Amino acid sequence: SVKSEYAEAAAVGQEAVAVFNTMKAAFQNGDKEAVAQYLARLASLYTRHEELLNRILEKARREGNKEAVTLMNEFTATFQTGKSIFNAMVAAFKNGDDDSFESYLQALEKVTAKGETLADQIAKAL
Ligand SMILES: O=C(O)CCc1ccccc1
Repeated sequence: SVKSEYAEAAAVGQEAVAVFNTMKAAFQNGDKEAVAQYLARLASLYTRHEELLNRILEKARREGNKEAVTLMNEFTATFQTGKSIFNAMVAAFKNGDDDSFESYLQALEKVTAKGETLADQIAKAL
């Protein structure tokens, strides 16, 4: 069901949260080799999450579930805000700019925290 597809998407999102916090610890400790690997792992988790969200939104549209489509249009827009901040973070790492990396990391944390009440609303709406 689309609802169980959203639970699968939610779990992939939680996996990225877990890997992100582990990446943050490694960054603070200066373990750049670990950070590089965690960033690759996160890039894969976001690409997976983004595609699953796209399938869920498309399915909601085909089902005519207007409220779920509204919420998923907002949530996918916000996901892209997080994604853009991720890609800038990756570039900051490549460039050795730890000041920008710290900035983009905190912003990504606050954008994600903000998007959580909506994430829970979608589960109920599908
Ligand atoms: O953290 C997010 O909100 C998603 C970030 C993301 C999404 C898709 C590709 C790269 C990063």
